[PDB]
Amino acid sequence: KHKILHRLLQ
Amino acid sequence: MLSDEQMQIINSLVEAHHKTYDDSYSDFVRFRPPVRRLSMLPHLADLVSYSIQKVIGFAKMIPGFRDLTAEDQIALLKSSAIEIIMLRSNQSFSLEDMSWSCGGPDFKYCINDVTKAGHTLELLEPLVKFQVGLKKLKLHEEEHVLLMAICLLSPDRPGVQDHVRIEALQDRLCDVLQAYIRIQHPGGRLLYAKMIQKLADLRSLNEEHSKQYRSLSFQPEHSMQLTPLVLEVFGSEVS
Ligand SMILES: C=C1/C(=C\C=C2/CCC[C@@]3(C)[C@H]2CC[C@]3(C)C#CC#CC(C)(C)O)C[C@@H](O)C[C@@H]1O
Repeated sequence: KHKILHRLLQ
Repeated sequence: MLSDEQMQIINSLVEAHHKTYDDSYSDFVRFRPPVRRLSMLPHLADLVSYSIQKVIGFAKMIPGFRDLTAEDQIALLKSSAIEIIMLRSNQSFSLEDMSWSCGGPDFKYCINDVTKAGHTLELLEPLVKFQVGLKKLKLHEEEHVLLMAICLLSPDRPGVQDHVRIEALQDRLCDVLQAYIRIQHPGGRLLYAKMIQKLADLRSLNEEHSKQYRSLSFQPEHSMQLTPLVLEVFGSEVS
């Protein structure tokens, strides 16, 4: 559900 | 005396901060420019979105944060982001100007600027009183970094699952901070408690900011000025 966050968290 | 492991936590936290806080503020010129209707919303939205990315980078270098589940990492970040930003912003705050000075005069933000972005004095009054009192604490860099890390690793946030692990992370950081102040901060007998108090103020600042964010986000003419990262991190979705 948290797309950008998941990406930013590698 | 401080242990080898305690000082390692300190080192890796200081390093993490120096990697994610650019005292030159030369990245700010990339934001949508300030306008001084909500004229400051575009620039400050970009300021906040930029800062979230830095906070995620700091978090990823806190010992143990990366070993949490992604859900807890997200939960900890969605609840604590605005607090870490208020904390880290003390580094640009100035008692002289009672404002945040980030290099040039176009990147100096006083209270009136922040109202032109949709926030009221019921947020800005306690915030600026928080910034001056925290600035007065004259924190060492080691202490500033420990407080940000402690604030982030708080188990009493909506959504965290592995409460026990996060509380233990936070306990270790507190022991490091208590020891550090004791050994290395002369005249700091009451400093630890004053810092723990600031964590309590941060929660009240958080709530007020969330309140005012909602009225911004429920007005599409305003919410459209936000960034995708801001809308996601401050949005009310759950994983
Ligand atoms: C941010 C940082 C800095 C300044 C912090 C400031 C000054 C501008 C207004 C801000 C941002 C405030 C922190 C909280 C507040 C009052 C807010 C807000 C909001 C909002 C929305 C509209 C998104 O709801 C400068 C440097 O020290 C880097 C640091 O990272």
